[PDB]
Amino acid sequence: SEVPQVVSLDPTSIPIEYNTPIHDIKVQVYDIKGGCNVEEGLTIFLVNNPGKENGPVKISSKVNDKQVSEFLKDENMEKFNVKLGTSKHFYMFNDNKNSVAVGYVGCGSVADLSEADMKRVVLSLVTMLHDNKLSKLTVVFEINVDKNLFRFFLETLFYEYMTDERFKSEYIKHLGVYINNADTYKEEVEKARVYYFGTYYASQLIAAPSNYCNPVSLSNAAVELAQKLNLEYKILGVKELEELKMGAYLSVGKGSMYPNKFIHLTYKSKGDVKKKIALVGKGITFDSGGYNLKAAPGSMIDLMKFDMSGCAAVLGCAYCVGTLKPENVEIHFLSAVCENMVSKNSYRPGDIITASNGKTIEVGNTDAEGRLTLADALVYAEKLGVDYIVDIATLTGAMLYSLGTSYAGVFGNNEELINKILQSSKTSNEPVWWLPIINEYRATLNSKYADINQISSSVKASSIVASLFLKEFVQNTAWAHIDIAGVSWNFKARKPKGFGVRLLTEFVLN
Amino acid sequence: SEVPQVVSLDPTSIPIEYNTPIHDIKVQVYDIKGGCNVEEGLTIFLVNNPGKENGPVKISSKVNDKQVSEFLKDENMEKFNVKLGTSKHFYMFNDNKNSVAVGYVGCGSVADLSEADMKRVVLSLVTMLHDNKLSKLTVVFEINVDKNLFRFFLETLFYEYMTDERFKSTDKNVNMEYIKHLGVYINNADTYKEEVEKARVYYFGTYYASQLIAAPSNYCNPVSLSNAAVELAQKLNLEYKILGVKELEELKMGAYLSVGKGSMYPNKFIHLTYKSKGDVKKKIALVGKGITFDSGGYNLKAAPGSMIDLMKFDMSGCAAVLGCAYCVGTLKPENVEIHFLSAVCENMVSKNSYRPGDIITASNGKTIEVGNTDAEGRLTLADALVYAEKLGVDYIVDIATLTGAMLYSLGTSYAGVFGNNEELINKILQSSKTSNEPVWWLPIINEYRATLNSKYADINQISSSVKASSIVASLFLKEFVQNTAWAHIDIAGVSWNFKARKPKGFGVRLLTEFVLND
Amino acid sequence: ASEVPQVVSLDPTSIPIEYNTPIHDIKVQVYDIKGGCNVEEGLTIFLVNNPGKENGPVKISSKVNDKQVSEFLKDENMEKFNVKLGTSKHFYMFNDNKNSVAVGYVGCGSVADLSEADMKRVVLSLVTMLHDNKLSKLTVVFEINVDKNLFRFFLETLFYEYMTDERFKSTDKNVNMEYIKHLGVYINNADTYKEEVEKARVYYFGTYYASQLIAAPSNYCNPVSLSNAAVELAQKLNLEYKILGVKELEELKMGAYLSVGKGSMYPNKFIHLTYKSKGDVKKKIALVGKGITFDSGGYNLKAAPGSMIDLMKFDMSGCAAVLGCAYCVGTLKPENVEIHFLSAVCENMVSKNSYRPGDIITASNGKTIEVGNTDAEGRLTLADALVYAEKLGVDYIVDIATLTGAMLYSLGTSYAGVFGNNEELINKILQSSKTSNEPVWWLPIINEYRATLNSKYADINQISSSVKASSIVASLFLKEFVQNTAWAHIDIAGVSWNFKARKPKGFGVRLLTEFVLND
Ligand SMILES: N[C@@H](c1ccc(-n2cccn2)cc1)P(=O)(O)O
Ligand SMILES: N[C@@H](c1ccc(-n2cccn2)cc1)P(=O)(O)O
Ligand SMILES: N[C@@H](c1ccc(-n2cccn2)cc1)P(=O)(O)O
Ligand SMILES: [Zn+2]
Ligand SMILES: [Zn+2]
Ligand SMILES: [Zn+2]
Ligand SMILES: [Zn+2]
Ligand SMILES: [Zn+2]
Ligand SMILES: [Zn+2]
Repeated sequence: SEVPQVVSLDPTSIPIEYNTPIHDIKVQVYDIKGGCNVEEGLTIFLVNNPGKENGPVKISSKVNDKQVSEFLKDENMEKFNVKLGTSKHFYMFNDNKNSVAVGYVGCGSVADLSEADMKRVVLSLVTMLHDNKLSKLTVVFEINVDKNLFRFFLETLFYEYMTDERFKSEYIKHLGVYINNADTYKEEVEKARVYYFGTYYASQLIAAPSNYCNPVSLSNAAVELAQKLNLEYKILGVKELEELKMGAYLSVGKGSMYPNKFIHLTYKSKGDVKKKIALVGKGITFDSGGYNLKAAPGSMIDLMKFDMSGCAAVLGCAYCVGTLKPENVEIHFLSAVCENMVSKNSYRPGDIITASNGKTIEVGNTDAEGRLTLADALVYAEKLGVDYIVDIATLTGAMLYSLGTSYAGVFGNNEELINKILQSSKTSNEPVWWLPIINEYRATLNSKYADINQISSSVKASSIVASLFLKEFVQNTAWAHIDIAGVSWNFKARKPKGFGVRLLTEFVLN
Repeated sequence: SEVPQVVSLDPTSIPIEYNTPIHDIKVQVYDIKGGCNVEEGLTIFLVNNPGKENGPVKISSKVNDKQVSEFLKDENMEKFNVKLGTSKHFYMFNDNKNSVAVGYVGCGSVADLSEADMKRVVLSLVTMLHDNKLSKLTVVFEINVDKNLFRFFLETLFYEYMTDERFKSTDKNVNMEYIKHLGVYINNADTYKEEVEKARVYYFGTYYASQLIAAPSNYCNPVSLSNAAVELAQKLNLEYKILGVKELEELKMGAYLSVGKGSMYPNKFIHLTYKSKGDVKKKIALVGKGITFDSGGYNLKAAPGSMIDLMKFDMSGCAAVLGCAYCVGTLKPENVEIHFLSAVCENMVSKNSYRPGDIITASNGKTIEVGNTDAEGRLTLADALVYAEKLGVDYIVDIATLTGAMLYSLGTSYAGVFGNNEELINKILQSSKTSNEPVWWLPIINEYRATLNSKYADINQISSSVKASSIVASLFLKEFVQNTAWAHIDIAGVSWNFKARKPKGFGVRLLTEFVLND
Repeated sequence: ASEVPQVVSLDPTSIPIEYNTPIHDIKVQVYDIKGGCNVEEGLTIFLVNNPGKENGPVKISSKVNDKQVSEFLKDENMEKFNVKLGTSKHFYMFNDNKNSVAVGYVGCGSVADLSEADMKRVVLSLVTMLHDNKLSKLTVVFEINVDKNLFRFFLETLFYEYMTDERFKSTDKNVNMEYIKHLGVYINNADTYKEEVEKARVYYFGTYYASQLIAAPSNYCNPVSLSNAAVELAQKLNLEYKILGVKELEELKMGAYLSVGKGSMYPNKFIHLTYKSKGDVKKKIALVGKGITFDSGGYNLKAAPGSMIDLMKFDMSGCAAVLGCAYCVGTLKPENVEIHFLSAVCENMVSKNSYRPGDIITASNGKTIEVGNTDAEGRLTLADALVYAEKLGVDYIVDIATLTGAMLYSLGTSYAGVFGNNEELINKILQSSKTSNEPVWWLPIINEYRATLNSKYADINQISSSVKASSIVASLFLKEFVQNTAWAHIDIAGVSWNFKARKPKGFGVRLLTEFVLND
């Protein structure tokens, strides 16, 4: 629990913001039928033009203000176009001589917006929010969104609007929404607020640098979260880890000044437990690569505080699950947390180490540390006797060359479990794609001396090879593995996505 | 048709072997219930032991010979196990008092062999053929295989057995003799018999593609390759047309023409057509990337790992498409019209080459800013796709060694398929299953499209920011298909067998099964 | 001759060659030390050591035929100076005839037998005294022991290093460039050393001639201009000559050599010079040099850091040494031998017409070759040159080539490597290395690596897939093209260019000549 310091100025906890301005926003959803009132703040119409690419803006909603109605006449609005993410907004006096701002965000030409399209719409809305002092935003939907996409709009809106100022040395108070069939959308609001925080909380852990967020401070943070949500909790220290023979996980942490800490939180429904689930996140608080130092061009060592993104997603999931309280399930939230460093004490390339299931592993590359920690976490997970194990991890840079920065990859040993993940991707709107575990490549992990190799020498499909490795540590339980190495960090916006929180929560809930 | 030469020693045609030793093999299929005769050559039992990991060898089938039956008694076989790939040879005298060779190949303990597993069986089998002058092989199936798997066994046997000596002169292998007879014993032989000549056809289509791929770029250039295609079309009685530069200029194929600018070989666009005799119910265009050498152009393949010495293989897609034309032209399916297309050229460094930054105009009027001259495949394919869609077809399928990134996504065993049409994609996946050429569906992620935006041209050739080049290339290609079901098979990772140092001829069986099942 | 093609009219159409050098105007007189030294005009340098006494004091042992100078050079006066290898001092005084004379010494250290490397340091120090001093004469007094070969080596190196190549200077010629007209040498047993003097002058020019061809840039020295210079040389020496052009190379089916030159604007030219003794021929020898006038790498372009593409005009160093040897042999006229001087000359360029990585080409002996890297072009040209050589029906084939950059990692910049298929011939090369003072080291042809040249499609691979010992692999490749003749291969990739001095060495001329002469 006590965070070691090198100098007295070294931080001993991760700063965490729980009560955010987003939580003070009162949201009201009205049906478009009856007309829209425009009384104050900013009012933005979400507008498309099907077929007509870069077509003119045309507002179809009745507005119950004569000055604003005149502004929104076809002749005026056609001066503007609906190209995706394009916006205009104008200040004017309404019927009461009150200052109001009115504008639109273009939603392009397709009737159904993808999650990527919707993020661009939101980003354009958020730019307006960041540039105007407003007590209120009103958004009018003249496009089609289903319940999940509506909730996604709110989650993204909240997440993108919120600004993380923890390391630096006026938000709207009201949100109105006009949408057709408003009554069906109302229940999405408070769910969105919960999903927003899980995601934002995960983002806070990820964005926190490795001096602040280390294995001791991160496990401490998880205990605090568990205490607030009344989850059972257990942090495993080195002595216990040694007793459990977690040789793969411990070896990765040998070169760190921070002792390894294994996080185990448990949610348990009040009723009968019908499904048991273990969620496992990769928890490397900084990945230097170890003796295989990240020194090659493009290795992005300055990003590597993000290598606990999987742990963050899992803890973000525990927030949502602990808040929403699903029935009939028992959820274990697990992460083998450590730091991968260079030291007289570090493990070396070539070292042979022994995992908790007795398998000996030849280390081919100390920068393939994630799969070693996951190996012992997977053995620990299966001993819990669960129905499903799902891990999520920034595991392989190869993901950038396969699916890229938008879609995460999912691998697994059970087709039914994979389809549940894919369905959860659909309803969470966090995109995932099923990639194969190709058994033909398994032979490349046949070590000359140890039971198995950590990495392949010859096969470049490393996301698949890593999955083959992980599979060796799940013996008879449905397991899926989500590789978020490509999708976790938003490179353009210079911040985490908190990717996976909503995916995992939808998986648990539905 | 005349192949330009720099010196008189430059080859002016690709050597093709049409009648291979495999074609001289007389294949006979017998039902296993009648028992096996062991008379001469080498008789091999394919055995498994379901359950027991490396369980003993048990010879179940009847053997119409007292002497040999005594030999293969469980007592004598107990010492041998069925571990995948294991083989043993036996020597004995039959009731005739003649000496016979017998043996087995282990097929493991799993009761349903995989495509990769069966290949390991065949490879073990080929090892037994390779340094033994035999007149006849007999194979007895004591394992279960469906019709497709049986065909796959034969195809793979034929392909691996065959050795390409077109470019050997001094280095003989003078100990080479092919069996003249193959006997097969299998349960319900009557259903399997039809698979024999189908397998032989598939073998050659695949092996033909292999010959074009392995043929180096001085032998296989755009003129010689299009010449070979003409000769194939003539042998198969297919209609054919080869478009030359003047015609390609008239068609305004500026993306394709630009790639070939730096080559001493004029661009040649291959167009073969197979048409069924009856009602035509489906029209299909098969498009193959046909870069006969890919130097990279001014974006020269000089970086570590760029494998410039492999780049004669960059017309693998074209080879696949021509191999498919062999099978389709031989099998003659009904109700169908197939167009076999390749925009053939060579990507070279010259005073005449196109340059990074050049803006060029495709045949559909779209201007393209060339960001990297080594992304040349998608440019040639753009113009080929436009041409294909003008034929007014139901399906366009292209196949290409398009992106090295495939090695990082699916690797060397599975090709990737991308597309704009789920039904077409499903048909290709079904064709993958029945051809036993593995393919995996990968997504066209529209979010990356904005990164192909050009400040000056209509579209950029490559992405500024996205590293998922297999997807970006797919997004680029999709811009050249307006309203037709289309799929794209990226075979960059699977085309070359790096371990065996030879091409696979990947895609011939996949495309043929697609054509046939439709 | 052939016409050199030009892209523009300002493209040079011949290599500038200086035949009558200032070194050739130098009159050399050798005296026996026992007669005493006359000390008059110019600069008189004593070569002095002190055996065992590291940095020991200078002592002038020779009789000096002048009272003033003898007094000046007496032990007490000289003890303030020391013999540290390479150090030197200038003296000024008036002699017995009241004329001012310049005197000095170069220190030759404390080890009695000077290595070839030590002697070069002594010579360089001496040359430093000749530069920037307008002298009419230099006199050198040997107070160190040198055998006949080492004495000749001194003279050769002096001549070579003193000479300054200004062929490509225009606005920057040295205004003060002025050479001695006389060289005096005092040495014990002078009559035994006299025969080495003109031999040294001939060896110097062969080496300097090779140097001129190598230093000449690839626009000046291309396959047409280089073969033209070989013709001119042959005419001046009365050697027989034949230059094979493309049509003749095609007829001989030299596909490996032709493929390399496909991408060049300059047609391939195969040089074949022949010296025949007037006597009865007892030995026949072919000397083959790699003649790549520029090596860009071809499609395997030299773009990697350290590939030194700007040095690649030097890739005809082997051809240059063979031609330099032709000069020496044609001048000294050895008896009872017939020597063939051979080079498959071409240029390795990037073009629409270039051969490609992966191409399969057929050598003149029928062997098909899979090209794995267009930058391993030397061994391809040498393949056909070796087949051509063996058909001449000679007793020995020796090739010399800047073949593998790996040499720098094995033997470095001072020692060349020799490989071969015949021990007797290798020892004769090593023996010639001793007498020429151009150091060579015997390296193995490791047959275990041969399998790594097995091609899946062609008869043989040009390069290894797995073996990094490229100097050895290259030698294995070359051996496949000599069937039944004693053959040796000298890789001078590391030693040809003097990186410190920024000039070629003309390495191999003296080595090869000694080889021809000793036989
Ligand atoms: N932390 C993993 C990782 C994750 C992402 C990236 N990466 C993401 C973008 C570019 N590189 C590299 C390594 P690892 O080094 O494979 O353990
Ligand atoms: N020809 C394509 C290609 C295909 C394969 C490979 N490649 C396959 C294995 C290793 N590299 C590289 C480039 P391109 O250079 O992307 O056009
Ligand atoms: N020309 C040969 C060569 C010779 C010398 C060097 N080299 C000499 C010093 C440093 N590099 C490199 C290549 P090649 O490219 O191996 O044919
Ligand atoms: Zn790592
Ligand atoms: Zn990591
Ligand atoms: Zn390319
Ligand atoms: Zn290509
Ligand atoms: Zn070279
Ligand atoms: Zn060279």
